[PDB]
Amino acid sequence: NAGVTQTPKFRVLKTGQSMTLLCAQDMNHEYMYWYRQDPGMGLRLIHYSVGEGTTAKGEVPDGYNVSRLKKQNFLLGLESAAPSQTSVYFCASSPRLAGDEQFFGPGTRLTVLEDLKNVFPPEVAVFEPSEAEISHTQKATLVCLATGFYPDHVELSWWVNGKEVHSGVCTDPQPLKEQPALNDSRYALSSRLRVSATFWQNPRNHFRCQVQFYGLSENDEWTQDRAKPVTQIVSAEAWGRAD
Amino acid sequence: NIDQPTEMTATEGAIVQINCTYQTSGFNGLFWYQQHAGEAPTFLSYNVLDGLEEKGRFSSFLSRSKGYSYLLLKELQMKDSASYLCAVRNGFKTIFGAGTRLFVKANIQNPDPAVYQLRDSKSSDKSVCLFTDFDSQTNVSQSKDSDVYITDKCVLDMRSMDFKSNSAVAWSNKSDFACANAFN
Repeated sequence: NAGVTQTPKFRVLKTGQSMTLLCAQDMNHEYMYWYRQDPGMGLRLIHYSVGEGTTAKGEVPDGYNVSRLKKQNFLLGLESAAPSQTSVYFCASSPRLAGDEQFFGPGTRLTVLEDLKNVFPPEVAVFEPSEAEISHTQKATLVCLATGFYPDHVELSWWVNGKEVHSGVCTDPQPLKEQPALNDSRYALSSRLRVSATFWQNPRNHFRCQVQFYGLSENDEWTQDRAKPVTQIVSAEAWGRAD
Repeated sequence: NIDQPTEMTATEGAIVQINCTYQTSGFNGLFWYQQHAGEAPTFLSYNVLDGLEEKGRFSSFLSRSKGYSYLLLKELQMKDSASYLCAVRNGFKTIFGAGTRLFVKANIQNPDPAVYQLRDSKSSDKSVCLFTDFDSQTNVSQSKDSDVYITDKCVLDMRSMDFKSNSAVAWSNKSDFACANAFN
């Protein structure tokens, strides 16, 4: 029908702050679960619930609160957020009868930092296809570079002539650390868009690389001399060219 | 305790077997889940009895006495690149293994490796180096230099041309940066 839903998708928290993670299921499932999972790194049970009124501890319960007010909802609570709680939180649903598999939600990526001052939006740059590649292969590769972002809360997409494209795209599965020897290193992410040389050679064609950055909210306090790194889209574009 | 390899790699069109060992105690079934990055895990199989069960291109094996299970993937496709989670139940709590990230290598029909320099669309004389069209057995040399960034290999599919290509991107915040070096 729809499955397990989760809210929010991303969140940046300052240490000490409170937050609630919301989970819903329209499958009339008796069992509900809350897992955390670091980068990669596996699924770890925080708390679970067998039905409405009840709640029960998993493998890693400290210190998360939990409530199953209604059968359809499962809530996870962070009283005083700690940087050790930076993770991806997965919710799950399972029926009691007769079994069996668990149905999972899309996940909530949370980053807890001591200071919001490390929060930076990405800079986005589009690199035009090499004329050597074009004459050699009759193909044209565009490269997009998302640089200097923190935390790793981004979604990169390619838009051709106002339409999102998936064919001919390859985005790095994970970003590089611009300064590896630093625990709060800013990130870099690349993506390639490859078309035919004739498609790129058409000046009517518009190529746009889009990076949605999930950052700060209005509620968050900003005390720095620089634009507040709020949730935003940063884009770079290129137009097709005969030569 | 569930033990699975961290990483595995196979080439498209081949057969892969992902092994998992688990410690008996209360055994009420073994699950296999597929988890694409960074998506929701999805059910693949459930095994309570011995031995081998087919479910399309995927087969699940269970040996209760050895505490051993394997997920067998035949006719390997690019879309199979994901983490595969081995999980053990005892019928309301499922404990998951750390997962095995499988990288599926593309079968490059006509390789012509080359390094190309791409120029910034805006200005500042900023640029990237693109190593592309190399076959999948080729290893991308990671940078030992502090100023140069080199990404991991990436499989691109045009599909309309039924063409697949591997690439790696490199750039440096310093000029003049050499294109012909880094990847070699």
